Amino acid sequence: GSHMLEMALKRIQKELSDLQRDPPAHCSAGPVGDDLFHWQATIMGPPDSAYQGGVFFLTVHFPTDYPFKPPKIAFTTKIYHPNINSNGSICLDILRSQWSPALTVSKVLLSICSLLCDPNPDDPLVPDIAQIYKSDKEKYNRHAREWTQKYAM
Amino acid sequence: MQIFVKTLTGKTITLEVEPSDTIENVKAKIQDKEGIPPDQQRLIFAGKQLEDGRTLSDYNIQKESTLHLVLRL
Repeated sequence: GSHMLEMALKRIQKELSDLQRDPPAHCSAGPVGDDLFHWQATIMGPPDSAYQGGVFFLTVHFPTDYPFKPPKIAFTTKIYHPNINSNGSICLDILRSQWSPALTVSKVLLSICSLLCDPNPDDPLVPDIAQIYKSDKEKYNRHAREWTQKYAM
Repeated sequence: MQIFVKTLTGKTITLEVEPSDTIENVKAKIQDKEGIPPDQQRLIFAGKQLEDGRTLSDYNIQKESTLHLVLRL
């Protein structure tokens, strides 16, 4: 309690303070309102990818023992991708077993941007989309762009 | 007060504003400096989509805050 959540709150504050002093190009993020444990963030469709032009919204939920356990990050915007599902769950190592205190929310959003550029079709949350990525990359890129025009612009 | 606007290229724009200025007013200032039409601009502040008709104060944007600018296509 007290001490655990003070350390987390000190750390969340430090990450927020760093975002304000040195705003990053790949995302923007901050508290929804009063509660420092609940943020929202945006990601820009990376320029080279089929998601270009789109703005994708996520929620970020810090646990009480942050940063020793990872935040919970989920898309709220619909996105066509093998490693992200209907509910906006994201298959990414560093959000589970590979989590380290050295990572920040900003670095995680960066890695998620890498996931949009270079999907991982061998660990698929959505097998259907994964099979399309594997056996017809042109169809995949078309549908990705279609969903980006439909939901993220 | 001053606020900053980050763009997709990495460039930062600097704007002189008041807390009562509407998002429209800020889009107008951006047009002046960069020539991007307001109807093409999407502004974001710390994860939140900024809409027309609301003030900087309504979104708790403060001295030296930094918004992000995206374009519609």
